[PDB]
Parts: sequence; C-alpha cells; structure tokens
Amino acid sequence: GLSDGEWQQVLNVWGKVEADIAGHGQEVLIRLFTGHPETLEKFDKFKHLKTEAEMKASEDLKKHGTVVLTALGGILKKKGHHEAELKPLAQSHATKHKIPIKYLEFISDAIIHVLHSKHPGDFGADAQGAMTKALELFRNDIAAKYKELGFQ
Ligand code: HEM
Repeated sequence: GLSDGEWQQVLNVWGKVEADIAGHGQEVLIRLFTGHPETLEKFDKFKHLKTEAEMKASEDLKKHGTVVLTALGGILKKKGHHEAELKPLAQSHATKHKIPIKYLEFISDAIIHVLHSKHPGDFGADAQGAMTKALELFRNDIAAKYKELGFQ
C-alpha cells in the first residue's frame, strides 16, 4: 500500500527508465544473470551465454529486457490496481516458466542496483523507498497467486 506521494515518486523514477527502456532492461537482466547464475538456467534462449561480453552483445537479451520492463511499467502505472495485468504474469511464471518467488526478489533488488548505477546521485532516498515499496507490492501480489496455485 502506497500513498499518492509515493506513487508520484515511483512514476517520476520510471520516467528515467522510459527514456532508455532497452538499456535499462539489458542491464537489469545482466545484473540478475551475473549475480545469480542459476537464474540463467530458466531461460532456454539465454543459457548459451557464458560471458558477460556475450550477454552485452546479445540483441535478443536487450529485446527481452524491453518486454520485461514494458510489462512492469504497465503494472506500475496502475498504482496498485493491477489485478488484471498481474494475473497472467503470475500464472505464466508459476506454471510455465517455474520461477520461484526468490528470483522475483533477486530481480527487484537488481532494479534498485541498476537505477543507482545509471543515475548516481539522482536516485534519492525517498525515491528508493517508494520504488522498493512498489516492487514489494508487486512481489506480494504475485506471492498470493503462487500460494493459490501451490507453487514453490
Ligand atoms: C519484474 C519481473 C518480471 C516481469 C515483469 C516479467 C515479465 C515477463 C514477460 C512479459 C514475459 C513474456 C510473456 C510471458 O511468458 O508471460 C516473460 C517471460 C519469461 N520470464 Fe519473466 N518477468 C519477470 C521476472 C522473471 C524472472 C525473475 C525470471 C527468471 C529468473 C523470469 C523468467 C521468464 C522466462 C524464462 C520467460 C520466457 C522467456 C522466453 O523463452 O521467451 N521472469 N517475463
């Protein structure tokens, strides 16, 4: 649950992402894959990537980064009223991709890391607080659907 002022911070930060969605999406996935190499094994189309240089050179990884952040941005713009947008993603990630909630924690922290890396000194403590709360809400509502499905 976020206040109006917190949502305003989230959507202000998101403007930074929308200026370069592919570059942000690429770096988020690279941070996930290099920090948590077990996550790469869930992607049949990226498991061939052995080095970060190959990851950086992969145009399909940048494409998928655009898909991921476009979906997340659509959810964030609903300011919590995201049941219709979130349900299909919860279902596909639990039942088809088999993504444990832990990996959603990993990618949430990766987003925070990338924002500081690309905007050092321009991602203030209030903005980090609000973005963190928004990603916690996203993860918590996914977790509720995971529990319904019995997925661990
Ligand atoms: C912010 C969190 C995430 C968002 C918004 C997101 C979004 C998406 C979307 C929109 C798709 C394509 C449609 C679909 O299959 O539902 C997708 C596919 C997929 N996601 Fe995610 N995802 C997220 C996190 C993760 C994480 C953490 C993992 C694994 C560590 C993951 C694994 C996958 C896989 C394996 C696919 C299929 C890729 C393919 O072969 O095309 N997702 N995701």
